[PDB]
Amino acid sequence: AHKKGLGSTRNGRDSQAKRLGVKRYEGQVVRAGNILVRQRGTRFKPGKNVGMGRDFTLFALVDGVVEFQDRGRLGRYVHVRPLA
RNA sequence: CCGUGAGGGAAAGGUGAAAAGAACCCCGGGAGGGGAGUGAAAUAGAGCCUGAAACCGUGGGCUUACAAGCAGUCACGGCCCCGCAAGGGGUUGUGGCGUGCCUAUUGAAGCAUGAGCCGGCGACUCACGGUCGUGGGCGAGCUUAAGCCGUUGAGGCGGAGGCGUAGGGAAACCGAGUCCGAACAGGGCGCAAGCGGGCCGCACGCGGCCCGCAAAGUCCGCGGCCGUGGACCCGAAACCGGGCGAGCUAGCCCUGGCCAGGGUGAAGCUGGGGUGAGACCCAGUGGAGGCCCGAACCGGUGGGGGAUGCAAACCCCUCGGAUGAGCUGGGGCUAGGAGUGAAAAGCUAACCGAGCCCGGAGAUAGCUGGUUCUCCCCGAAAUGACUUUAGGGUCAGCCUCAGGCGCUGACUGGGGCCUGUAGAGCACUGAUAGGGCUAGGGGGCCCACCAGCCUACCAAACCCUGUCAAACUCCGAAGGGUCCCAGGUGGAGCCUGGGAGUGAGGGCGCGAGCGAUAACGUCCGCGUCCGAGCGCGGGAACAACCGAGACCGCCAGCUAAGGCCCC
RNA sequence: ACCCUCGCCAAGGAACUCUGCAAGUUGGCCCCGUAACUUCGGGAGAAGGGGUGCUCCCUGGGGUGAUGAGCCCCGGGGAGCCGCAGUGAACAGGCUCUGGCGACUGUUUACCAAAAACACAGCUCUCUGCGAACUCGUAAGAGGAGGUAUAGGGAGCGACGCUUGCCCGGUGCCGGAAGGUCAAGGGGAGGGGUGCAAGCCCCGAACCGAAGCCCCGGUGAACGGCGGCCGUAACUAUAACGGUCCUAAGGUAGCGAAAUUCCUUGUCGGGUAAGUUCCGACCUGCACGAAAAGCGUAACGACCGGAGCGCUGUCUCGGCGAGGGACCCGGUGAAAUUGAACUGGCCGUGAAGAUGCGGCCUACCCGUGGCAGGACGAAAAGACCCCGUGGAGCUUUACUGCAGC
RNA sequence: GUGAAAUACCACCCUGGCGCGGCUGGGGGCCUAACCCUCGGAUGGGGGGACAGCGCUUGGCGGGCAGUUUGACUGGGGCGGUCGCCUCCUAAAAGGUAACGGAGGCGCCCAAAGGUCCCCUCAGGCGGGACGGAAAUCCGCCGGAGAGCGCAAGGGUAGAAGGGGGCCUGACUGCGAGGCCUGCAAGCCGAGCAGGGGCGAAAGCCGGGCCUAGUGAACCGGUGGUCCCGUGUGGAAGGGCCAUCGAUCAACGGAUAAAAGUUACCCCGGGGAUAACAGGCUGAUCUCCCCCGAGCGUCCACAGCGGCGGGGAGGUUUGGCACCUCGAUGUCGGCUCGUCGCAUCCUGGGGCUGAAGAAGGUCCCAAGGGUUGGGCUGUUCGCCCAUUAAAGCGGCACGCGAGCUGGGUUCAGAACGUCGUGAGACAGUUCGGUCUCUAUCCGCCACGGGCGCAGGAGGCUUGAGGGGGGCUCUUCCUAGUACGAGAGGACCGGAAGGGACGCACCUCUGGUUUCCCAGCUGUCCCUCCAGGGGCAUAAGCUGGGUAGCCAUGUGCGGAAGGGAUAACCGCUGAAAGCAUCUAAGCGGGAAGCCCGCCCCAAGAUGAGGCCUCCCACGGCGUCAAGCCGGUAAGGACCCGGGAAGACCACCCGGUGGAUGGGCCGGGGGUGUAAGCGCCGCGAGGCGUUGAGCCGACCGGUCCCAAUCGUCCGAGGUCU
RNA sequence: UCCCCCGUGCCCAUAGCGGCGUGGAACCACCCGUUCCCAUUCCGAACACGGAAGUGAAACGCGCCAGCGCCGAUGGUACUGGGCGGGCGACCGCCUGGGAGAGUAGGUCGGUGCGGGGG
Ligand SMILES: [Mg+2]
Ligand SMILES: [Mg+2]
Ligand SMILES: [Mg+2]
Ligand SMILES: [Mg+2]
Ligand SMILES: [Mg+2]
Ligand SMILES: [Mg+2]
Ligand SMILES: [Mg+2]
Ligand SMILES: [Mg+2]
Ligand SMILES: [Mg+2]
Ligand SMILES: [Mg+2]
Ligand SMILES: [Mg+2]
Ligand SMILES: [Mg+2]
Ligand SMILES: [Mg+2]
Ligand SMILES: [Mg+2]
Ligand SMILES: [Mg+2]
Ligand SMILES: [Mg+2]
Ligand SMILES: [Mg+2]
Ligand SMILES: [Mg+2]
Ligand SMILES: [Mg+2]
Ligand SMILES: [Mg+2]
Ligand SMILES: [Mg+2]
Ligand SMILES: [Mg+2]
Ligand SMILES: [Mg+2]
Ligand SMILES: [Mg+2]
Ligand SMILES: [Mg+2]
Ligand SMILES: [Mg+2]
Ligand SMILES: [Mg+2]
Ligand SMILES: [Mg+2]
Ligand SMILES: [Mg+2]
Ligand SMILES: [Mg+2]
Ligand SMILES: [Mg+2]
Ligand SMILES: [Mg+2]
Ligand SMILES: [Mg+2]
Ligand SMILES: [Mg+2]
Ligand SMILES: [Mg+2]
Ligand SMILES: [Mg+2]
Ligand SMILES: [Mg+2]
Ligand SMILES: [Mg+2]
Ligand SMILES: [Mg+2]
Ligand SMILES: [Mg+2]
Ligand SMILES: [Mg+2]
Ligand SMILES: [Mg+2]
Ligand SMILES: [Mg+2]
Ligand SMILES: [Mg+2]
Ligand SMILES: [Mg+2]
Ligand SMILES: [Mg+2]
Ligand SMILES: [Mg+2]
Ligand SMILES: [Mg+2]
Ligand SMILES: [Mg+2]
Ligand SMILES: [Mg+2]
Ligand SMILES: [Mg+2]
Ligand SMILES: [Mg+2]
Ligand SMILES: [Mg+2]
Ligand SMILES: [Mg+2]
Ligand SMILES: [Mg+2]
Ligand SMILES: [Mg+2]
Ligand SMILES: [Mg+2]
Ligand SMILES: [Mg+2]
Ligand SMILES: [Mg+2]
Ligand SMILES: [Mg+2]
Ligand SMILES: [Mg+2]
Ligand SMILES: [Mg+2]
Ligand SMILES: [Mg+2]
Ligand SMILES: [Mg+2]
Ligand SMILES: [Mg+2]
Ligand SMILES: [Mg+2]
Ligand SMILES: [Mg+2]
Ligand SMILES: [Mg+2]
Ligand SMILES: [Mg+2]
Ligand SMILES: [Mg+2]
Ligand SMILES: [Mg+2]
Ligand SMILES: [Mg+2]
Ligand SMILES: [Mg+2]
Ligand SMILES: [Mg+2]
Ligand SMILES: [Mg+2]
Ligand SMILES: [Mg+2]
Ligand SMILES: [Mg+2]
Ligand SMILES: [Mg+2]
Ligand SMILES: [Mg+2]
Ligand SMILES: [Mg+2]
Ligand SMILES: [Mg+2]
Ligand SMILES: [Mg+2]
Ligand SMILES: [Mg+2]
Ligand SMILES: [Mg+2]
Ligand SMILES: [Mg+2]
Ligand SMILES: [Mg+2]
Ligand SMILES: [Mg+2]
Ligand SMILES: [Mg+2]
Ligand SMILES: [Mg+2]
Ligand SMILES: [Mg+2]
Ligand SMILES: [Mg+2]
Ligand SMILES: [Mg+2]
Ligand SMILES: [Mg+2]
Ligand SMILES: [Mg+2]
Ligand SMILES: [Mg+2]
Ligand SMILES: [Mg+2]
Ligand SMILES: [Mg+2]
Ligand SMILES: [Mg+2]
Ligand SMILES: [Mg+2]
Ligand SMILES: [Mg+2]
Ligand SMILES: [Mg+2]
Ligand SMILES: [Mg+2]
Ligand SMILES: [Mg+2]
Ligand SMILES: [Mg+2]
Ligand SMILES: [Mg+2]
Ligand SMILES: [Mg+2]
Ligand SMILES: [Mg+2]
Ligand SMILES: [Mg+2]
Ligand SMILES: [Mg+2]
Ligand SMILES: [Mg+2]
Ligand SMILES: [Mg+2]
Ligand SMILES: [Mg+2]
Ligand SMILES: [Mg+2]
Repeated sequence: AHKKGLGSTRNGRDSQAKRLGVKRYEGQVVRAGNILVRQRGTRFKPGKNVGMGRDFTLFALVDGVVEFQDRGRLGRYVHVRPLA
């Protein structure tokens, strides 16, 4: 029988997964309120017809379609062009 | 029958209508038989109706001493037996193929569990509630309970009462509304039920009778599941109550008995010495003692033997005590958290860390085991979250059934983005070898403070050449995710409800961790098989490797993997 | 064959083995003669020897008679005889030296432990003033005890000898009229509910209210604690000597690799040809120590160790003999176990150890006496281990109660 | 003047103390009459005495007792660690994703670090700069973000979320379309409407904070409001609703308001879901060999060695894993009995040597056979003693407990040290402690029975194929010679002895010999003396002792010899005009291999061979047995026996006979019988006398017994 | 329509940085002042106001260059959906789709709408 004293650790704790990311991709029809993106920082700037919540939480406020737009060094966006 | 006792507690029924129960003869000591006789029957002949199976025999048919096996099965052949025949029955000589049943498991022929064999007993029920479903009755309603009257396998009556017809509010309360609110803002519960439709009074009107069974419910029957009950059956170690036990053992009380023979020779006495008397020294006597040796007796030291024993503690040899804290008969007392204990938790009626019996009692058992007829359709799980949870559970995932919805499913084509792995690359964060240049610092020529000069040492920052990274990224695929439009009629999908089981997984491939890039290792990810395909072919044999999804039959055909010299 | 119980054995003589386990040796009686040590009783059966039959002769005591003979009972001296052998058979200690542990005789785990365990005389502490304390019991009552401090109860140690240090901080026990806190109850400033009111109901601050704990002193043959760390003497080492502290204080004597020593077969010495044991020492005591006593001690022990002598079948190393079985016949006639069996070897393979798969090898059918490697042989639903929100016994400054005070 | 502060006088009061008095409490003392105890029985006398006892109630102490609690995870369990939340990675470019994987944080804080309006832009690099480090604050360029943002990390960010200033409190109330996330309930984003506000000219923005941790369901209660309910009525008490409070319920989905240990005195239910043994897988560790050649070896890498490092094999170590076995796979050491491997301790062959010889070293070939006795410890192992040719290393469930032992270890007792308050405990010690007559199958050793072997018999045989056995030392002669300065000291060949072992044997030596002989004791008996018998073991004791069986005793054995080979050494010889053992062909060469030697053996169904015997159909089916009863050669049965033997078998006899028993002779053992005579008082001693008795052995002799008989068994299938 | 300038957006480096031109007629800026609205942590620097002598110096606008920055092929690899194989293993190969990053050739000192003033 050999079980010499067994060492120990500690750094064995992690955090809960937050399921962040883009929740609605361009072309998708969305009602007002539908929280499109749900990032942490400003990865995606609020576009026309879009609203930013406490946590930069992007959400549409107009019943229409979705669509992004890369402005280069101006940061990406995500406006919901109205179903006109 | 068992136990001292409380108490436990069996087994065992059948001649025949009628004893008519077998006179008598024969073998025999008898038993038992053979005749005779009774009877419808005696293989109804006496523990006798019927009398199965295991088991034991006698006779016959086939067949066996060079073969080897989960005992069979498929194929021919021989012998025997039926029938006219075709055909069939029994046996088994060769050949081919073949890893018991149950259980439990990731996995069993398994050298894991259970079973000697046969027969008989042996486990998912019942009551009342609940929830679905279903066969009926009546339905803006339905229905009685106790009890009464009747029957004597006759039903009636009985509206107390219960559900249902209004939802809301914590409530007062209001009401198709209501609750929060100041609010005709909002919002949470709520409601908004006709008719597929024959007929027909026979208004150019459908009334409304009718209808499914609803608006819509109830009642009764049946079935599934749930709750409370022992709630599928068997099983604890234990807990508690009332009793029975000291004829075993422990301790004390009373009253009686037993201890061959020897050995040793305490104190005392007496005598002789002794001295001034004494002490004291000698003998002698004496007969003390948890004294000695050793039978009885009481012990149980070592060894052997015994080990389904002579024996549930024995036998043999050898040992301890043996006038003592000794041994022993009879009569008595103390007992279950109690007694007793020269103290081992010993002993308390052959298992005492808490006696035995009966009772609570069918204790509880998230554990183990077992769970009995046939066929047909579908068919899992071994994951996640939480759990005094981790071999148990609740919800979800996956299975199934009923009803509803009807192209929405998996998969695929075309669009649009979402992303930072592979790879690569240093621009960031760090790591990097050498070289250049160059703050310093050893230190060096030193004209000595004013700098200075040199240095195959140390050495920043910075540039050049070479690289490194899961927690680096200037960059970045393949793919993957999702939405839209299209294909796609599948034991596809979606919605509502009834029944689950599963929450130990395993091997292989690939992508990571751990490990020591060891493990038939371990932990996740996708996939796939096994599981449940220990069904079939290949791989010598072999759950998961290659082939391939077994409804049944065929003395037909083409193939798969793998093969094509013989086996 | 083998097993039991018994007999003998050449040469050796413990080389056997955990161990002289077993067996043998020795064994009665008489006479010589016996060591250390000692509590002067012992150790004494210490050891170590010698004698032991029978015949004849002589002779002394006693008991009974009678003082005599007989008959009994103890002796003393002489000669001689025969065996391998004279307690001629049976009953019948092997001895010694040295340690440990208990004093001694004794008691105990009925059925694996007889002991260094219990007990024990003796020592100390403590309670009890007698309706004693304590024990049983609800109570009455009873034991204590028809006892009374030279008694009882409880506790530890355990003859005897020399002794039994240091620390009272904490726990316990004894004593304690300062103080802290604390129950019922008392007391009621003040406040409340209702009544038209008198009222009737309540709440409630000061303050007064027991043991208890805290506190203060004592107490060790009360529970207990006695670790360390620095400095220091004519090499070196050591430290009589000083200092230090979270605690209260830091091991006095005596013992010591011990029933205690991890390192360890410590290191010296002894005994042996050779010694992890043993004996005597040293002291680095992992982790002795004074009454859960320290250190000794004659005597005692079916206790445990180590050595010698003796003698052996223990062994080298077996042999033969005997009897009771085993074997065969007649009689009688069990058992655990058992899925069924038509039950072989090797390499493999397989849930990792197959008579049963594969390939090969071997192999006529059926018994009888033997052996014990396999049938993961039998027996017992592993006593170890883990699991179960299983169970019991026991402990305490775990919780919560209760008796008792 | 001193002091912090001033004193004559005047007061209001405070501190503490003493008196006399109300309020409330304590503790004594005396009394007797309740209660208690006592006196030769007492309506009474003593003693205690309102205490004690006893009732109700307060608080206390309280393992003496009772009921219980003492978590989970976990590469077994325990010990250690951990348990909720946040960041990054692992995570395989959506989301999610595990491990006792890798690395860090949280259990707060801010009234300004909040709302809004208006301004401002950093860090560093290089210059130049009073104290000024290498960053204080300045000035000038250059600098898109590397600074800053309360704290971890990440994301984000100057077109501000950063830095400053002004008013402010939206860190609102009533709501809340629509979503993210999700088992449950929780978490999260939030436009928009209403009420009443803040800042801005206005557009507008404000329902805390750049963002992601800073947290806790329910239950039970507290405090404000509510006016909702309030037990006949009214009011109250008490609830409800709204708001808010008390959680290291941190084991962080939270069992009770309330909880630790121990068991070797232990018990049940389960598990090979899970540890200890053995096996299995693996091979880090272990053992072994190989590659490289620093560098040692006077010189020289490789005689012998081998730095740093590298590649392997084995599966005997210590482990890892947790795969069969927990309705049981007995565990260390010894004994017994073997058997295998070779990585060889000895012995046999051989290469190189830093090999003169002798003795070594090293490597290659080679297990055929060997591989000692003791002291110590339970030991394995080791250390010693004395030897040896050597005192090999491993495997077989660390071989072997239905084979033995039980000394070590693991049950109950007891003690030491030590840990614990304790009960108890300790890979610490110490003494003690029940290891189960029966073998069914396989396997193994032996012995039979049946049938077969294609006529039946009685003999003798061949040997396919098995088994046994294989050892080694010393001395002498070659020759004190080759070799060697010397000391020492061989090969090859040839002898004689040993040791262990094996088979057989009993002449000898030495055992045993259970009644062969003698001697002896006690007792009972026959028959009194004498002479005898039983018993004192299953021999009473003692001394002897044939046959048989035996070792300590005796004789033999290992071979010799032939053949093929290992390493190794060559001949001839190309490819490659040389060289080369190789490619073709040929040799030499081991205790090893084959055969030789001893033993078994034709169930060698492949059933063999040789010699000799007896042979016929006689009655009867499918006409050579497919058939019956006598037969034949022969064979059993039965009997007498046996150095044969458990039984069976095998061998020898059976009256034509020496088989056993007896009798006779001889061996052989006892060691002078009885009786009688002589001497002695007697025990005894002479003599007759090597007498008597007398198993098995070597033989004679029909005296007794193997009387007499019976039953099987050919008639022999095919070209 | 066409050049120049002034405001504004889009594209977000081939849209810039840095050198070298040049421009003021107009617009713009610098300036002249700062009594007044308004100001600075202190400065009219910056905001702000009233102006108009001088100027293009600054700043800005518009050209020029490739050196830094940036952009960046084509080929060929890497890697990889899917399919099929090899090695004891560490790993690796063929088929079929997709297909980088670096590197090289080379590209660039912008393009462009709406409204104003002016030739
Ligand atoms: Mg917001
Ligand atoms: Mg009885
Ligand atoms: Mg008749
Ligand atoms: Mg009948
Ligand atoms: Mg009848
Ligand atoms: Mg019958
Ligand atoms: Mg054959
Ligand atoms: Mg045959
Ligand atoms: Mg099972
Ligand atoms: Mg399963
Ligand atoms: Mg089996
Ligand atoms: Mg089985
Ligand atoms: Mg089981
Ligand atoms: Mg079963
Ligand atoms: Mg049955
Ligand atoms: Mg049955
Ligand atoms: Mg019902
Ligand atoms: Mg039951
Ligand atoms: Mg009772
Ligand atoms: Mg009694
Ligand atoms: Mg005595
Ligand atoms: Mg008597
Ligand atoms: Mg005995
Ligand atoms: Mg015995
Ligand atoms: Mg015995
Ligand atoms: Mg036995
Ligand atoms: Mg005695
Ligand atoms: Mg009891
Ligand atoms: Mg009872
Ligand atoms: Mg008692
Ligand atoms: Mg006793
Ligand atoms: Mg007791
Ligand atoms: Mg008993
Ligand atoms: Mg109990
Ligand atoms: Mg009950
Ligand atoms: Mg039960
Ligand atoms: Mg049950
Ligand atoms: Mg359950
Ligand atoms: Mg199906
Ligand atoms: Mg359907
Ligand atoms: Mg479609
Ligand atoms: Mg698509
Ligand atoms: Mg990479
Ligand atoms: Mg389906
Ligand atoms: Mg699981
Ligand atoms: Mg698992
Ligand atoms: Mg699991
Ligand atoms: Mg696995
Ligand atoms: Mg693996
Ligand atoms: Mg499947
Ligand atoms: Mg399969
Ligand atoms: Mg199978
Ligand atoms: Mg196959
Ligand atoms: Mg099918
Ligand atoms: Mg074909
Ligand atoms: Mg002898
Ligand atoms: Mg002798
Ligand atoms: Mg010895
Ligand atoms: Mg020995
Ligand atoms: Mg003895
Ligand atoms: Mg005599
Ligand atoms: Mg007399
Ligand atoms: Mg005697
Ligand atoms: Mg004696
Ligand atoms: Mg004796
Ligand atoms: Mg004693
Ligand atoms: Mg004694
Ligand atoms: Mg006993
Ligand atoms: Mg004793
Ligand atoms: Mg005993
Ligand atoms: Mg009382
Ligand atoms: Mg009395
Ligand atoms: Mg004591
Ligand atoms: Mg003793
Ligand atoms: Mg095998
Ligand atoms: Mg088979
Ligand atoms: Mg047999
Ligand atoms: Mg046996
Ligand atoms: Mg066995
Ligand atoms: Mg009186
Ligand atoms: Mg009185
Ligand atoms: Mg009185
Ligand atoms: Mg009183
Ligand atoms: Mg208790
Ligand atoms: Mg992801
Ligand atoms: Mg992915
Ligand atoms: Mg939700
Ligand atoms: Mg009221
Ligand atoms: Mg192994
Ligand atoms: Mg079993
Ligand atoms: Mg070799
Ligand atoms: Mg030589
Ligand atoms: Mg065995
Ligand atoms: Mg033992
Ligand atoms: Mg023993
Ligand atoms: Mg003993
Ligand atoms: Mg042969
Ligand atoms: Mg053969
Ligand atoms: Mg002889
Ligand atoms: Mg002899
Ligand atoms: Mg002799
Ligand atoms: Mg007699
Ligand atoms: Mg003889
Ligand atoms: Mg040549
Ligand atoms: Mg040759
Ligand atoms: Mg030759
Ligand atoms: Mg044969
Ligand atoms: Mg033959
Ligand atoms: Mg023949
Ligand atoms: Mg004869
Ligand atoms: Mg004769
Ligand atoms: Mg003679
Ligand atoms: Mg003779």
